[PDB]
Amino acid sequence: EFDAIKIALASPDMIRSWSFGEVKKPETINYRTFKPERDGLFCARIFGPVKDYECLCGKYKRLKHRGVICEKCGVEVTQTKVRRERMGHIELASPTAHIWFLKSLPSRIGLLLDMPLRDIERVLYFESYVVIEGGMTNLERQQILTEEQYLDALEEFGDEFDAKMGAEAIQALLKSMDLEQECEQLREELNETNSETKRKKLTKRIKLLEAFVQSGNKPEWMILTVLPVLPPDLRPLVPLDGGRFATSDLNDLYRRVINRNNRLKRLLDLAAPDIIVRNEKRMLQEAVDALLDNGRRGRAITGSNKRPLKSLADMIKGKQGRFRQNLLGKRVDYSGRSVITVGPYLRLHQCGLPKKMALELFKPFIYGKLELRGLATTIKAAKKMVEREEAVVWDILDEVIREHPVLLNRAPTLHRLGIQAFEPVLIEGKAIQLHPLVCAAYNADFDGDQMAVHVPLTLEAQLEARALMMSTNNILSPANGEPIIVPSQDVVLGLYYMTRDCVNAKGEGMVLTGPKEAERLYRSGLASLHARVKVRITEYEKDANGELVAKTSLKDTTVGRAILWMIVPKGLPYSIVNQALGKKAISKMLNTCYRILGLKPTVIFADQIMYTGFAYAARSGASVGIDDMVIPEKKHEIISEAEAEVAEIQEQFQSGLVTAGERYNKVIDIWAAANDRVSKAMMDNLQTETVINRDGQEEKQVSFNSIYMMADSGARGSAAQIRQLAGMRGLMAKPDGSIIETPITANFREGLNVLQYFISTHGARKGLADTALKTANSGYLTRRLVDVAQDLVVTEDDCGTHEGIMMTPVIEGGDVKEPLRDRVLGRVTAEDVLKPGTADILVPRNTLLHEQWCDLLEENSVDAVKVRSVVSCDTDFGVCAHCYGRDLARGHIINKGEAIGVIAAQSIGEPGTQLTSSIQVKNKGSIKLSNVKSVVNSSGKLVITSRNTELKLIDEFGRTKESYKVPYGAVLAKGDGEQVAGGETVANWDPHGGLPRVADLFEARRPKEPAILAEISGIVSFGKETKGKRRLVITPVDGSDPYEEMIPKWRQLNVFEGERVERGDVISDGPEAPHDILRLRGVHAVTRYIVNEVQDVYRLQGVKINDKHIEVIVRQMLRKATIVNAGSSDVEYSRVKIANRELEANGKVGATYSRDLLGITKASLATESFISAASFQETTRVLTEAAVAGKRDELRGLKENVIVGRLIPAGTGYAYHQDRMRRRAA
Amino acid sequence: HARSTGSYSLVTQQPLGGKAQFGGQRFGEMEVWALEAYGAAYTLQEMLTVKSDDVNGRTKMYKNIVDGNHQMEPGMPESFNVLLKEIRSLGINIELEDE
Amino acid sequence: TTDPVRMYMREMGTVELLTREGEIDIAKRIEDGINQVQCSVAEYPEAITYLLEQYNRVEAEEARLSDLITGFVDIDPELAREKFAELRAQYVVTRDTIKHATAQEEILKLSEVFKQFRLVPKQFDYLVNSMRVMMDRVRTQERLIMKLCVEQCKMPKKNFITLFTGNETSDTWFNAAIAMNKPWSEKLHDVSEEVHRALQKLQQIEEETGLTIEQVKDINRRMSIGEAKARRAKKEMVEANLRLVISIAKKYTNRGLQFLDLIQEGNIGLMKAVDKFEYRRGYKFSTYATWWIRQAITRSIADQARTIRIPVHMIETINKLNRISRQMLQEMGREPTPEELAERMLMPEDKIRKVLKIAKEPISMETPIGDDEDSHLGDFIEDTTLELPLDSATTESLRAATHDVLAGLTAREAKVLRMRFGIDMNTDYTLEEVGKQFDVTRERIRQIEAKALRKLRHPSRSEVLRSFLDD
DNA sequence: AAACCTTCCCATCAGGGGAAGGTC
DNA sequence: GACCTTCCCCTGATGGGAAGGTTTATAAT
Ligand SMILES: [Mg+2]
Ligand SMILES: [Zn+2]
Ligand SMILES: [Zn+2]
Repeated sequence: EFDAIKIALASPDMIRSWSFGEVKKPETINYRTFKPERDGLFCARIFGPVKDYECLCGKYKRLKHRGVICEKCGVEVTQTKVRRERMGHIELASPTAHIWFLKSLPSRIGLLLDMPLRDIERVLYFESYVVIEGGMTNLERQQILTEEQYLDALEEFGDEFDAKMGAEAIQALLKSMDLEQECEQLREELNETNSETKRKKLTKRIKLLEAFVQSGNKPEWMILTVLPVLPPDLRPLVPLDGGRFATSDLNDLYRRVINRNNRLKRLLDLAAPDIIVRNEKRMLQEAVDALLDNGRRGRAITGSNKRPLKSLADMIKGKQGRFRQNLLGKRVDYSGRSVITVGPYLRLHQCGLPKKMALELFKPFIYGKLELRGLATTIKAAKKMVEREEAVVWDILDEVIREHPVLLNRAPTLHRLGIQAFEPVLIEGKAIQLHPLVCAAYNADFDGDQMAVHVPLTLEAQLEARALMMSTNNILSPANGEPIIVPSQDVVLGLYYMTRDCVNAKGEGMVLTGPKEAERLYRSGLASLHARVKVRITEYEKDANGELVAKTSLKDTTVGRAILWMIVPKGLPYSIVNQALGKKAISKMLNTCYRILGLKPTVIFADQIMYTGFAYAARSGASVGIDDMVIPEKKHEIISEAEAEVAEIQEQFQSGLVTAGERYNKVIDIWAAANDRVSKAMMDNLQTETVINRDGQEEKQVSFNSIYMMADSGARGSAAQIRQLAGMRGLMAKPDGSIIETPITANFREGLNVLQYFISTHGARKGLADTALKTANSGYLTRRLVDVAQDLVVTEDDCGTHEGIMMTPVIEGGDVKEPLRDRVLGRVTAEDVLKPGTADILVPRNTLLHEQWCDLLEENSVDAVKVRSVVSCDTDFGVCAHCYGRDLARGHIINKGEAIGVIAAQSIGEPGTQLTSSIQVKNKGSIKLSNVKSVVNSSGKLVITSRNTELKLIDEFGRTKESYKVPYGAVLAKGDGEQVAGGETVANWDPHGGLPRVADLFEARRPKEPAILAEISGIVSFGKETKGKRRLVITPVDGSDPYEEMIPKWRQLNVFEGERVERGDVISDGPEAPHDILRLRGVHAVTRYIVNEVQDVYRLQGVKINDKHIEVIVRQMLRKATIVNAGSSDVEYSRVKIANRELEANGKVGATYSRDLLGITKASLATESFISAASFQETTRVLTEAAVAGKRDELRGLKENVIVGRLIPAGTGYAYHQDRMRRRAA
Repeated sequence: HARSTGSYSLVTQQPLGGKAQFGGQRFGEMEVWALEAYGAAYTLQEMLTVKSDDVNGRTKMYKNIVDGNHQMEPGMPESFNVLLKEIRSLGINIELEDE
Repeated sequence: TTDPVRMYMREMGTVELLTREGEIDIAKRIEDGINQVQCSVAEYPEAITYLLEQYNRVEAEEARLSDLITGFVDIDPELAREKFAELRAQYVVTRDTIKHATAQEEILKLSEVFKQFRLVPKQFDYLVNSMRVMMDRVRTQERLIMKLCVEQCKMPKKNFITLFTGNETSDTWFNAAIAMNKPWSEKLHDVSEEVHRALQKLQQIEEETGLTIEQVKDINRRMSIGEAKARRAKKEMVEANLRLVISIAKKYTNRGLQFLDLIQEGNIGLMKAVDKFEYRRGYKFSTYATWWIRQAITRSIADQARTIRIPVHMIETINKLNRISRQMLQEMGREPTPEELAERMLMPEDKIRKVLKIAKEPISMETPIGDDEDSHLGDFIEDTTLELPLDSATTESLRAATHDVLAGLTAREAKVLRMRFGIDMNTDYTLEEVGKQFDVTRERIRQIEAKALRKLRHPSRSEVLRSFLDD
């Protein structure tokens, strides 16, 4: 019924259009009848009837005579709901400016006349006159004057000279103004006069003029001649309990405006002086502005209450209220919540739902299904049947639940997995059963956490909860290909317990037929579980054309691993169950299962693993006691030794052999190096603790200490908590960071004393508060990310660019951090990649680089792959499937319609809640320098002269597995292209973050200590002496040489004077500015920079996210640009890129561009859709600006649609929008 | 607590989040994002169209659910019409265009 | 500063105060202006003809004696009978003696007895407006006769004023300019109908106002000057004593009304107290102005305080009840009994509870609810208007059940039922209404209805409908 | 806040009339 | 059978009352 939302200026007549009356008396419901008063703020005649299909007078009650205005009251008997649609207006006496068009930072009325704000504000307050349309006099057309200035001024020129004061003056000035002639004049002032000052406001004033004309709305409308009123149903006066009436602040403000306007008119007809009427006009302006926006003039308070009343604009913006708490997030029917618990017996696809909850939820289904089966006469009877809890209705509920998926949500929703669809399982009680394997994805515990349930209604929402949201369809996370479904504490512990072996278990070394007999041995109680028994096992392995071949044979194993083999699926070999089977092992086993047998097998495998784990981990005893913690009997000594090692340092400082900050480190180093002693005392005594006789020979093996198995399995206990458990727990520091020279010396088992607990208390408080107060930080980051992302969806099949970013492994310092295979897997090639020999084809132009091509390229020495990215893709208002990649809950190419923007924003936002000498080559190969200038000296060896110098290692393969940087003037012992031995020191010299970090990385903020860059090659040169800062000239080689710059002398340099330095060189040290990285390098360099830096902060701690996601943010950051020339053309990159290129296809000349770099919060500012901007950004501003321009929103995007309540143009909504938009506009 | 069809706020026709258990659950922005991540479109719509707003949507959906017909008839979220009022009651004129 | 209260608080520091000199000095100026405008009416025969009609109707029960006169400058009811025939001593000496030579120096003594009767401002303003309407009527004709010759016939303005100044009565000037043979002369015969007949509404005024067209202009010419004097004086008066209004208004802080609202509603009463003040009585102006200022503040409060406006009387009564409850806190020890103020007040007993029951104030829906959270009162407000869907379904089911059942009866009974009740039809019909177009009337239908309601009262055809009743 | 006064809207009372009832 | 007294419904009166309006004189900044 609509496909376009427009916003324009409200004209004083277009207002009288909507209004169904003129509120005159500042009244309400009467006082004694509670009935609306004539021409009041609730007048039934003006707005609408009180009752439904009934008049106020009470003469017309029947629904028959609907359209009629009873001459008694003038109230047309109709639906009382119309009192919500009924507008109104007020005939303001003196003109009044709209505050929004005067107070917003780009003051609309202000730069509409090029008149400074401090002047118009003086005119409004009636503290100065102003000339208007002088024509030919001693005064201009816009000029200010005071009392004595206006005194002897009308005598000079009575006619042709007009000068008003206040709102009348501003308005009439806007009326006689020519938004056409003035525009033609401002064109040349930008054309000839140089000096940006002449172009600062002009370049933005010409735009306001031309847009003010193109829209159509006139400038006189900047002054509200008629004030529209709000329907009484949007500001109800409704009564309440006890008789007290509850009203809105909008009323108080409206009543005020009406009172003061009435008073002004009464004065104007009562023949009052000017000192009174000019005060009334200002009071009126005050009331009106406080009604539209309260908090910009003086914050008019409310009545009996001291709190300031809420105005109109305040009912729109802010996280609270409309647009944020109403249109994007609302409460919903058919839902609930409860405390969640365990539920192992449940399958990975089902969840236990409390019975009574299901009854109340599916009430509407139950009623109908009952009245259908001949069990309830009518709907009302079915209600009583379920209200009585008759036996039949339970079976009816079981019939309606049957395959009807439901949705479960965990309170903080970081990623998409926060909402997952399960299959209802009716259960007794009131607790919600949840599947343990999903607790990881949900990131929930069973310590009292609550979850919410949602029941779909449409057959669609029931299918999407089965083929999109169902649990068993979401196994591997989209952020990283690693599965989000991995065994937790008890499961991994049971498995690790089974897959163990000591040496002398009851009956070890024998042989059995297979798993059946091994279990017959365990359960009977004849054999142990950890015996080293070797048996036969048939390991299926489909080979040679895809035909399953079962090769049976014997292997070395344990009685336990062979039993666990009964759960293992077919295709997987036995090598997966030959180890200690820790958490980090079970997970990779399941992963290989997934990408060997498929989804369907992996699901049942996971469920079986969970059941078996829990059972075995239970029956293994697997407890903890006071004796388990093994306090090293060496502790006492190890303590007192290092306790006396400071007694010499104390005298060293008492005499003067070491200063304070010198013996401080003398204590700190001996204490840190002594803590390893106490920590390793229990460690090497706990990793080999248990000692038993193998067949009769004493020997030590992997210990069986209850606390330790929980560590080697990764179940719960990490390593540090062990050093704290049995030994003393470290040294704490005050908030200063002053680590105290008084370490803890007692452990947790012995018990801490009063003194020692204080420093622990500070450490605890810092951790507690730093994690608690960080919630809003990560939330804010991901929120701005989703606001920069949403509109970005996968639409186009193939863009058609060979561009591709250049993917190379991270290899840095010592060893690789992430191989090339990962940052290339599942992506797409840009250009044909060949073998180390030229003119070959390892892979064609562009093809999905799935596991196969990964292995194939891994065989060759090709460590450099050209992969297409989202940062470079020929696509308008979207992306092409190839450039993105494949990553999803499946290894297939990204589908046409999934909104990659939102999923990427979540993929970055969820991991956010976790953050806060010489060189020695290792591997053997050949020294391969890179970008270094050298010179021979006395020693005959080589020395570096260029600050930047890379140290690669060309091995016998031809790849690079080493990369070290060496500063200026280094000691070299091989040279470039020289052979090296097993770790030869070829380098020597004299050496003389978190979430707030990634926030800056995305915001493109300018660094504190920037580093200048070069704009062209050629010898650099100095210039004029130290005046204020310093100078620096650029000397190009062949082309023009007009480039230069001023670099302060207080900032040291690094570049060489008489040396060629290409563009984008290190002209100084310090951090780097991304804006300067886009200009002198290009669009791929900057994205390659932001990704490499943002990946480091996440790489520090255990976080992994495919570069693809971050690439999408980078691409959204450069969607704007600046034009260099004009060309044949008459900002947004895509729009100009198509609009000028269509005429560039024509012989007409094109116009060049320059990518601009806008932060995630500065790019989310400018957007085609104004509604989506005013949704999260500064609504009050956005709307004012997009209103003077007459901007027109066609919504084309996600948030706008969810606002107007429409199928989002993505996914299931993208298919509907496909079929609609096809015939739409065509 | 749980709710299927309860009361509604007067100002904005949304399920009353009070009455301490008889009120409907809150479906904030992050939940909408999680829905946007999947292809689920009718789920999100029926969330913020039938189950909250749309004075006709609730009634039509309820009268359909009992007829064995699971089909929503999405309308216009009442909160958005109220937003149109609050914007148009100002010196701003907001409107809608073709079918 | 910014706030517009500062613009005003320092807008009065300009005009210096006025005490003991200012008051009595400029009040004389006020009266000296109204004296100029008063004698302007002294020569206006329409005022005499209008005074007779409103005078004799006083003795015929329409207009009160003290409602048309504030007194005579010459509360005594006996001073009337002695000035209703002694003033006519010049009535008939100048009117019927035009048969107008000695009728030029005998008009002042006839108008002298007209300035000893102070009329109430109510009729005085009607007299001023009468002279204004007469000026506008006379002038309409000039702005007609002028643009009919200048803007149409293209004649110089000076040749118009020269031939018009002095006559303004007859057509001796128009038809005399025809012999000038000027370029505009040959264009004066066409407009000889819009200027000749134009004097029918202009010259006739002379026989109504008994004065030449030009004298009617002289009177208003000086009257405007007088009224301007009065205005220019009163504005300065209120500017001087402005500070007094603020002094009084600062006694109402939390009166449900902003400060400037109060000071303005008080300035209105200041103006009113000025216009009705006589410097003759001697009593200073500060005593008199305070009454109107303070009352125009108090009653204004009573009218703009409550969002639900209440008649003034009730405000007074409620405040009195509050006062009595206040002055008795120290007597009873804590607070008076409910039925105690019934006697202390003049009003009866049972009206106390209602007067206090309606005295509630509306609470802002934005008042934050408990827990101090952003949750406000406007969030817990329900909606008891929309019927729940569980009943809408019952309605849509009963519709069909009744339809099928009624379609089970006869055709006659079917239409009769769908007629007597508003079933699938606009507005049900009464007895003879149905009989009007069913060919048998007044008891036929009364039998058909009972027969059908009985054929449905029987079971096996009502089970479906009967289930819809549950009590 | 009190004091005297006009307009309007109330929900009710003498008065008229159209017949109505009952008898010297 | 009339004549007198009686029994109920419209006109319009007109008592009652809530709701408004105008003044109030020591001076009062
Ligand atoms: Mg928890
Ligand atoms: Zn009516
Ligand atoms: Zn592409």
